[PDB]
Amino acid sequence: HHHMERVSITERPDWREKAHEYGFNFHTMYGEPYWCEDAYYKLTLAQVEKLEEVTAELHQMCLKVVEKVIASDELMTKFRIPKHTWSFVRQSWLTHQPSLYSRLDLAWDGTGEPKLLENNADTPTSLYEAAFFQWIWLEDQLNAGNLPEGSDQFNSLQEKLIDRFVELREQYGFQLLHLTCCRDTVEDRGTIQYLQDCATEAEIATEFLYIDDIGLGEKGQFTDLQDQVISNLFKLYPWEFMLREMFSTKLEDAGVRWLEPAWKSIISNKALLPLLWEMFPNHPNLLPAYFAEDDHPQMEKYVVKPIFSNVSIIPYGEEGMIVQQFHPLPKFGDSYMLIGSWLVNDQPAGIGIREDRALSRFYPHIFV
Ligand SMILES: Nc1ncnc2c1ncn2[C@@H]1O[C@H](COP(=O)(O)OP(=O)(O)O)[C@@H](O)[C@H]1O
Ligand code: NI
Repeated sequence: HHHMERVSITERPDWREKAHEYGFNFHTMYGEPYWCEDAYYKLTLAQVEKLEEVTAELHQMCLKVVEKVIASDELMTKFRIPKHTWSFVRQSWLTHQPSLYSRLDLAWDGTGEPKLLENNADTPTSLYEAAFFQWIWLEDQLNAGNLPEGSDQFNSLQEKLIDRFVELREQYGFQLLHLTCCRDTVEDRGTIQYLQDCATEAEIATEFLYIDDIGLGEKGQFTDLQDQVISNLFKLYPWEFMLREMFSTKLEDAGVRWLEPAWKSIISNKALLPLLWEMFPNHPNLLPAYFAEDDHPQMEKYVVKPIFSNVSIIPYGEEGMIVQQFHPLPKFGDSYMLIGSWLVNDQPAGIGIREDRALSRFYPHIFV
């Protein structure tokens, strides 16, 4: 029993070439899901307003977590933030460094309350499909008459991303934005090029360069492929790796503003889950979660997750682990379904639906 349905649909005949034409590599890579459109998910307006409401509040609840964590060496330690980066992460929060985006993982089928599994607040995947590709899919399958006549979609990602980039340029001085990722990863997924086009629309000058193209200047500044100073850098590379990398002590004095900013390392951290539960006990959209090392109430079945990264249900031990009450994803046919609910800064911007056979695939949605 669900209050959303998975509706089979006839695939568009030229969607693979539409992807190729837009520079979208729809294949699975580095956690990016494989696009599918032999089906779509059908929601109601009520469900979407609910998702929006919950998404905006959960985001505010996450900012409260950061505020508390940043102010106690104890919590910065329980969050495994490397001590030699504490000043870098703290100053990033105390100077109010701006955020571009986040994606909440929400378990929900329309029944009961949506539950926060995790907040992908650093390098969330499936951006292109959610913002752009599934919107073209909607426009197309409407014109082909394969969707109900009043079909809409919970998706303002592109509009909000461009408006956020205008905000960054006009009020935070982001005139030139560098964009970067690891060579031989997701540069041809389409994410970097799509965000670059959004920044360009917002009249931001952009430059792409690979992680290994970044140079270390004489006074510690980071420099691009024209040996010029990098002031603002979008990265598709997680803080969990960067804060442990060889020249991470250079971060504090590099003179670079980052998207996502360093303080997002605290939100995009599984330790978020116990802190949310302690600060907001029995919140309707939270699950019981505790640090594994702590004396905590016993749970019938739960999930163990690392504080820096494989999830399992009850081999990992206690140290560096959180536990969270098990809450099964809704099953549609042979697959479990998960909602990915996007934020642009603090503004809910819509959802993408993902499926997997195991407790891999992205499906479009509509709402009526
Ligand atoms: N509390 C939970 N109850 C049931 N399933 C869960 C729970 N937490 C995570 N899962 C399952 O594990 C998968 C990965 O968990 P997640 O916290 O999203 O890790 P990752 O950061 O690797 O995506 C989720 O897609 C979901 O299928
Ligand atoms: Ni082509």
